[PDB]
Amino acid sequence: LQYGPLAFVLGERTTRKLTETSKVITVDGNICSGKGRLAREIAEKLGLRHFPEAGIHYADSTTGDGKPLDVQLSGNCSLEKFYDDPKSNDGNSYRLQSWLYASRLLQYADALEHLLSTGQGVVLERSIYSDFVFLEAMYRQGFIRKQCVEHYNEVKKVTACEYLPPHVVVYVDVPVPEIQSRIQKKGNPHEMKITAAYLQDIENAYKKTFLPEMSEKCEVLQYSAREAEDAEKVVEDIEYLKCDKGPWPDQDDRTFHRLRMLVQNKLEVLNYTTIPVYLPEITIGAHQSDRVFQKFTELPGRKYSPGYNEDVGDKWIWLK
Amino acid sequence: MPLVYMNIIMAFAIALAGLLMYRSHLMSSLLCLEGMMLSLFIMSTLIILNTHFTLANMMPIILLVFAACEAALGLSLLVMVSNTYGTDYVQNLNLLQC
Amino acid sequence: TMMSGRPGRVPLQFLPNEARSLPPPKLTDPRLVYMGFLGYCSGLIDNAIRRRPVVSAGLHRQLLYVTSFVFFGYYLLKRQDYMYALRDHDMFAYVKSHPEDFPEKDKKTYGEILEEFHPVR
Amino acid sequence: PTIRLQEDPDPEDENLYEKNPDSHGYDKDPIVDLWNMRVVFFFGFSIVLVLGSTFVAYLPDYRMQEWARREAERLVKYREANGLPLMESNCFDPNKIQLPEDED
Amino acid sequence: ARQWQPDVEWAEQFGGAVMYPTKETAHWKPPPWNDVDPPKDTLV
Amino acid sequence: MLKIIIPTTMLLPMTWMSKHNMIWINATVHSLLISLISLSLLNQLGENSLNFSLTFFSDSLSAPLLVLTTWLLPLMLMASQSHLSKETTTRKKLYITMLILLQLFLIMTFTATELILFYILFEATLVPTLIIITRWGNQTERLNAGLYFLFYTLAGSLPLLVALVYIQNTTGSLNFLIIHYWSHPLSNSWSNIFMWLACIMAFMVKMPLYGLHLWLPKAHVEAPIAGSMVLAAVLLKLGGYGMMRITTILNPLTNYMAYPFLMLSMWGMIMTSSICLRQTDLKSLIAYSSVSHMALVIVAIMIQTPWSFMGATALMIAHGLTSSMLFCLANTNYERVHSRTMILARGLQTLLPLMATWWLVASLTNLALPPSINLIGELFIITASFSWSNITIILMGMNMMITALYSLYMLITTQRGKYTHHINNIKPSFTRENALMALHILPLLLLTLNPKMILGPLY
Amino acid sequence: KFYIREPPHGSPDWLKVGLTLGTSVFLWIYLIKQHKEDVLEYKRRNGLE
Amino acid sequence: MNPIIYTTLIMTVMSGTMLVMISSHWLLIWIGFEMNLLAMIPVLMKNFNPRATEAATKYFLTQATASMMLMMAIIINLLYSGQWTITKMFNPVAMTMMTMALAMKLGLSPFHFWVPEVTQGISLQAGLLLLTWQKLAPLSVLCQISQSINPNLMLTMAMLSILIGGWGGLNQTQLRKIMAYSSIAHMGWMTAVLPYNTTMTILNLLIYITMTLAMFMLLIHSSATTTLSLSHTWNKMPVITSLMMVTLLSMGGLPPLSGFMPKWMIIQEMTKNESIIMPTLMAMTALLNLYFYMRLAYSSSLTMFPSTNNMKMKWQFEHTKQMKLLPTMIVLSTLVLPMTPALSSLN
Ligand SMILES: CCCCCCCCCCCCCCCCCC(=O)OC[C@H](COP(=O)([O-])OCC(O)COP(=O)([O-])OC[C@@H](COC(=O)CCCCCCCCCCCCCCCCC)OC(=O)CCCCCCCCCCCCCCCCC)OC(=O)CCCCCCCCCCCCCCCCC
Ligand SMILES: CCCCCCCCCCCCCCCCC[C@@H](O)O[C@H](CO[C@H](O)CCCCCCCCCCCCCCC)COP(=O)(O)OCC[N+](C)(C)C
Ligand SMILES: CCCCCCCCCCCCCCCCC[C@@H](O)O[C@H](CO[C@H](O)CCCCCCCCCCCCCCC)COP(=O)(O)OCC[N+](C)(C)C
Ligand SMILES: CCCCCCCC/C=C\CCCCCCCC(=O)O[C@H](COC(=O)CCCCCCC/C=C/CCCCCCCC)COP(=O)(O)OCCN
Ligand SMILES: Nc1ncnc2c1ncn2[C@@H]1O[C@H](COP(=O)(O)OP(=O)(O)O)[C@@H](O)[C@H]1O
Repeated sequence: LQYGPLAFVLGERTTRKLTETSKVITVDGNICSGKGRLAREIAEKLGLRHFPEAGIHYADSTTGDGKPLDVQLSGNCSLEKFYDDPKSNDGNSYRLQSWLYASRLLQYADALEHLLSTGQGVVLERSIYSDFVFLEAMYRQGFIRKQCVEHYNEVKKVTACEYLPPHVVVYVDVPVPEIQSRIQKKGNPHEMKITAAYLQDIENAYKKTFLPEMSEKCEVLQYSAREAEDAEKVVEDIEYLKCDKGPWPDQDDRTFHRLRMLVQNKLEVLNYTTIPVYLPEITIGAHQSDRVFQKFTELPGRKYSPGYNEDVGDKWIWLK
Repeated sequence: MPLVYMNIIMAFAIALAGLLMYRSHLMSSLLCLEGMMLSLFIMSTLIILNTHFTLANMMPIILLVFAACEAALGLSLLVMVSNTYGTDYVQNLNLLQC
Repeated sequence: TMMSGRPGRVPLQFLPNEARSLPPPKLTDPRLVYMGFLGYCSGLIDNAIRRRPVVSAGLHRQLLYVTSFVFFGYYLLKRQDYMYALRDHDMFAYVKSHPEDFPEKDKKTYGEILEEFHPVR
Repeated sequence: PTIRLQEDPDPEDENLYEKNPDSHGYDKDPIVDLWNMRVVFFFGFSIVLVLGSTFVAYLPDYRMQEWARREAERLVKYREANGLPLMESNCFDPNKIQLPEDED
Repeated sequence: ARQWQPDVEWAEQFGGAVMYPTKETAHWKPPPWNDVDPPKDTLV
Repeated sequence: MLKIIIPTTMLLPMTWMSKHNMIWINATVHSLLISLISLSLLNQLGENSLNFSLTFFSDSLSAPLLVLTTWLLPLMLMASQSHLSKETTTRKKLYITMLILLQLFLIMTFTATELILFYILFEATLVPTLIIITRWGNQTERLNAGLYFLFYTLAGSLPLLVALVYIQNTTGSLNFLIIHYWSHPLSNSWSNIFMWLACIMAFMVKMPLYGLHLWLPKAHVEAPIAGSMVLAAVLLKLGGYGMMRITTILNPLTNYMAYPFLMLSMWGMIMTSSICLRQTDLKSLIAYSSVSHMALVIVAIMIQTPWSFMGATALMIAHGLTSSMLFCLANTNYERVHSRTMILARGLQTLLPLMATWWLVASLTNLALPPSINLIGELFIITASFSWSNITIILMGMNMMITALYSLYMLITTQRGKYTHHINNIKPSFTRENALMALHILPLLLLTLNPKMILGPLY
Repeated sequence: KFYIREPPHGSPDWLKVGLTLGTSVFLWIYLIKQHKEDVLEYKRRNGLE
Repeated sequence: MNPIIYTTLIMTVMSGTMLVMISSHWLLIWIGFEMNLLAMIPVLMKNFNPRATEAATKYFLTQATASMMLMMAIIINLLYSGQWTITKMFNPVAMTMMTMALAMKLGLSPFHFWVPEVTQGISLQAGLLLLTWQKLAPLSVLCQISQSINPNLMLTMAMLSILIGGWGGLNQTQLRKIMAYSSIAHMGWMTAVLPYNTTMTILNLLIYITMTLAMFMLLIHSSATTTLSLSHTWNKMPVITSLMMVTLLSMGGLPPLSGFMPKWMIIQEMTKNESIIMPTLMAMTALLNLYFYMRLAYSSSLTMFPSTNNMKMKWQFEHTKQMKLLPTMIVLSTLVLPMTPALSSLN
């Protein structure tokens, strides 16, 4: 039976599935750090589910098949164009920022739903609570205007207030010159165009706003490049923590029921992302909207409900 | 009608006007509602006793019971209003317009 | 309301036994056909809302829609016919019971009725 | 962005004669266009127009105009033979009409 | 060449608290997207 | 007469069940077949009407209108399949559904034997036309036009409903046969005057009258081609049919009450004919010509003589056909040039000779050339008005001159002269447009061969 | 295919399908029987046949 | 709020209105009104915010005042006749007090001021209950005592309600206030025919309830509470927009849609007894309601407003909780005109 008010009425509760090992873990670091491998190792050692960083096409991997869709149908933005031409006049930078924030919101909703329904913990690679560092980096470098950051702030205020912050925040601290050296050694032709001021602004926003704010609600475990390879040590520090300061121990069964009803039904999760605020970067005309929607509808498995598509081989349609 | 009935009716009318005037506070209007209820109770019991309607004697008591509910209800709302504004003033209840 | 208060009226019957003396509507009544059409339209709208192949998503659901609409429509038509028959019966009874208020007037022919003529010019 | 919308450019006119010299102006696909023209011409000019006009031209005389002419000939012949007036002013018999008794 | 469709300028007429804005209602603000006004800094 | 109504309700699902590239063919073929079937109602008794059932009856006035509507639908389908080529299948099917619903409502309107049912369908015709105008128009004014086209109707027709039910509470029935047989004179009183106004104003604004014509130019200009066709050819005749059906009870109050409406109709016919001369747009000229012709029809109905009724019916049919053809001719040029200005594209005779011939024939039939049915109706109305009063001819005569002027003016502005030197995208005329023009024009001559079919019941 | 469980499976929920079909059949036979009884009762009351 | 508490509060509201509608004693009717208000107050505050709190406060104050005057009318009627049965209620003063109290409970003008505000404050689910279910009890009480209703007062209040609803709806951009003003106009329409025939009142109530239900469930399906937010759903669920336009056309009163059936019938019922001016005024005023419905339809489906980029993601997700009775409500709200005579089954 799909979870709902009736399933909550008799039997199923949420607090009886938490086994003290929920520990929503968020790993944060500057561009081109070891945060991804650290997150994978933490998830493996602690037995939690690893959530890779939400990219442009994260939502494509949750619906239909995992194959990503065309950039025109999903995203309508690219990271390579942002790196090559950050000051473009088509509004690519803020469009990408808003799409990435929405993808991170969807991923956080998915992780919370999994944790509430199963009880096994999740390890994210970046949360919606730390997505604003890139926004501040773009704004300080002149990549985006002020109205874009105002719209982002409005969307964040109306969206992120409905969820619970991660139990413990893990930060990987890497100096800017080391980041530049790793970027140069990596080899991707587009990432070599990332200026030092961008990374410096990212790390300044991190250390000045994100960590001080998270210290008031969670436990922050800052690390370094050298100590980020021995994942056993960080696992021991995580498992020898005192989780008593956040709002998580202050949640009752009704609050968990409301949160579980909210995290599923992703339409309510993404409702406030498309507020009727008309910014030239994100607003799309009626004709292009109609053309792109018609193109999306003609996809092999997107015309009907996920179970009523004869194109992808569904059978017994006339009796479902 | 004797003067007692008209005095009770005048008391009810005065309480209704006082409720409808809404000076500054909210507790005053709740007091006006309770006064209207008291006037209704007195009128009803006088009418019942005068005509010797025996079964109707429990009618006023039920009245009083629901009065309490109304009072409780109002007080509850007042508390919330205070917790939102720090003051039970009716001037603050203006977020919604026509 | 005129028929709300009537002697010998059971409150919540919806179909008094006296209504059984009237001919039941035929199963091929056009109003029943329209009720079935309404059920079919409701089923099609249900298919459209859920993003399903509108014409042939669910045959059992559409069949249930049509059957429920026809089932309700049969009894609705029965009650409507009973109510109209009762109104006609009461009107005729009251007309018969008060002959002075509904007199039989004279039957004049147009040869003696004088109607003024209006030329068109 | 010194603009207001992410709008598509306005498309230019599509010419049906570019990819189809004999287009008939019905559709892009030549076969369905040719068949559309054929059915339009057959059911508009051949079936409906000519057959409908020849059916209307030969409708039976239900308006009763030949019958009225024959009746008029018979009545005129009879009335003129007997010397009666060809036409009578009173449409109805005065004997069947009862006027008011007096006008004072 | 194509049928006219509303743009941002045409859409912004339906964005205010009320239509037909007079001087008195010019300072009326539209309600928040979620029907939650920001908490007031009530010094108690 | 369900043999005509049911095939339309079967045209609906077959349109919704057709292939993506075969909707137009099926719709056109079966609409033409339905028109051929409906052509069988022209056999009318000279005594009384054909009463098929308790709800539907056909008279000598209803049959030409039914034939005109059933013939109209295929022409609208043919004219609509040019600007809708880029549309999606679902929206094309929706457009065809609107057209089919409009035809069905018109067919059931023209044959309803009860006045309340006639009102219900005569108002149900509003929804599809409004949807078409406000959804498939081109300019930003269409919405405004739609609003006008709605309210100018409803504010004139809401009182009528009240009058209708009031009549049913007084006479006891609203069936047309009972109404005609049991008709009684109306005394001179304020109550009867307002009853007359309520019964008349809806059909007056549906013609429209000169003072209430402001919605017509907007509706006819901002609508798509099929909307303009259906508005100017059949939707205008609803008011005339309603007045001709409803004037039976209004006597003898009509003779006193018709003076302001007759004066307005005559002077507004003159004014709109004069307005047609100084017009920078092309569709507005045709709209105002329609207004003038409908004002003439209003005069004919108001004077209430058999010759006037015959002329009114003939003029209604002829104007419907001619205005439809003119709107199609203007739409072809609009598709070529993507503008409605009259002086933009000039000298089109040297580039489109056959279209020039079609323009000439349409303009000739617009100015009442003998022996076309346009002149038959116009001359019958003129003779009836002259019998009504010998001075009226002056006004009528004036209109005639002005009419010819503006007609030829248009024919000279768009066809003669030299080309604009900078419009190089005037492709040769397609077969579809020429076929549409021929199917518009040939029935006019075929009818002027046998006019008694379109002269109404007074024949 | 679909990466998700597709709650509407490759086969219909035969319990609900059976319930709906049985409900439709029961309603239809009930309507038939009720109409037969009603016409018989009307004929008996009016004494026609 | 716990689901058990929510469902028991809803059941208590329904029990209160049942007690009102099945009781022959005046005191039991008053008790039912009190129970309905007491159990309805927390339903509005299910989602806690200052706007919901102040909407609940205004609703409670209005309902408490109405109950006070209702009980005073009952006591006066008892004073002038020792009768408790809900009956003719001969006394003019008591009848006037009861009429005013029931008008304020219903929201008729000039007691309409609370209707647009409260609807704005509460959630759509809460709003739907307030506009649809909270009208049965006062209308039932009015129907039972309709024969004693002074026609002048009732007709004046109904005409004022129609005019005020039509004028107020012209200005609002928020959907909830538009729905509230439409509800006020519809209440005026049904209240107008009450002294002449209560069957038409019941029929108009049923059709208005069906139309309002379909409207609100369609608004819940596409979670938009403003005109601009509703202008986006054409890019996500066009079928919802088309159904919404058809429902708005029906609510406007256009034939052959179902919404034309009550008005027409009401007009007919008012013409049987020499009331000509008033129905004409009502029709010409309801033209305003049609106008603002048409404006909403223009903004919603008949045109295509610009959309946003993030809407693309919404293209990949389906609506999870599906309302079962929405298609039936839509069908009964539009295609039910040809079954007009079945209204005879309402008496
Ligand atoms: C008086 C006589 C009868 C007349 C009564 C009225 C008409 C009938 C009753 C109406 C209700 C029934 C159907 C309505 C629900 C259907 C939902 C729908 O959207 O249809 C799409 C659906 C196509 O979808 P699909 O095939 O799944 O794939 C394409 C995707 O859906 C892709 O879909 P998409 O979402 O991507 O497409 C986008 C589109 C999607 O949006 C829509 O398609 C609009 C949906 C219609 C609105 C529903 C209104 C509810 C009913 C009220 C009707 C009012 C009537 C009064 C007159 C006023 C009209 C407003 O949105 C737009 O384009 C926006 C444009 C704005 C236009 C504004 C106009 C909207 C209102 C029009 C209402 C006209 C009346 C309904 C006519 C039928 C329409 C299907 O159409 C159909 O295939 C089914 C149509 C009906 C099938 C009939 C077949 C019967 C059985 C076959 C055999 C026949 C007998 C054999 C025996 C022979 C003896 C051997
Ligand atoms: C506009 C569409 C409305 C549809 C309404 C919902 C339809 C489905 C709901 C199922 C219907 C069953 C409800 C009642 C059945 C059993 C209860 C029965 O005993 O009720 C009795 C009789 O039932 C009801 O009275 C009538 C119910 C019939 C409803 C249909 C009317 C719809 C209006 C006509 C438009 C056509 C709609 C077509 C619908 C498909 C009450 O008699 P009574 O105690 O003496 O009345 C006292 C109050 N009065 C006198 C003032 C009225
Ligand atoms: C391109 C080249 C052009 C030039 C070449 C032309 C070649 C020669 C062709 C010219 C022919 C000369 C015409 C001479 C007239 C002959 C035909 C005429 O005499 O027939 C008429 C017949 O005319 C028809 O009646 C015309 C009927 C009109 C058809 C209606 C149009 C079809 C419907 C399509 C939809 C239109 C909608 C309109 C709404 C009403 C006479 O009718 P009538 O003398 O009395 O009855 C005769 C039969 N009776 C005596 C047994 C009774
Ligand atoms: C495009 C906009 C056009 C607007 C046109 C609207 C005007 C229509 C004309 C008036 C309509 C209302 C008339 C009422 C309907 C007829 C019913 C009837 O005849 O009953 C009369 C009642 O007549 C009336 O009450 C009419 C009152 C009018 C009130 C509304 C006035 C509307 C505006 C008045 C001027 C409109 C006329 C000219 C308008 C021209 C267009 C601009 C008889 O009363 P009884 O009860 O039978 O008693 C008599 C025996 N003792
Ligand atoms: N909100 C954002 N704005 C712009 N770019 C972002 C944003 N979020 C993530 N990215 C991009 O995602 C890329 C990959 O992230 P990163 O952790 O630095 O590399 P890796 O996956 O190898 O650890 C980075 O180049 C970063 O710029």
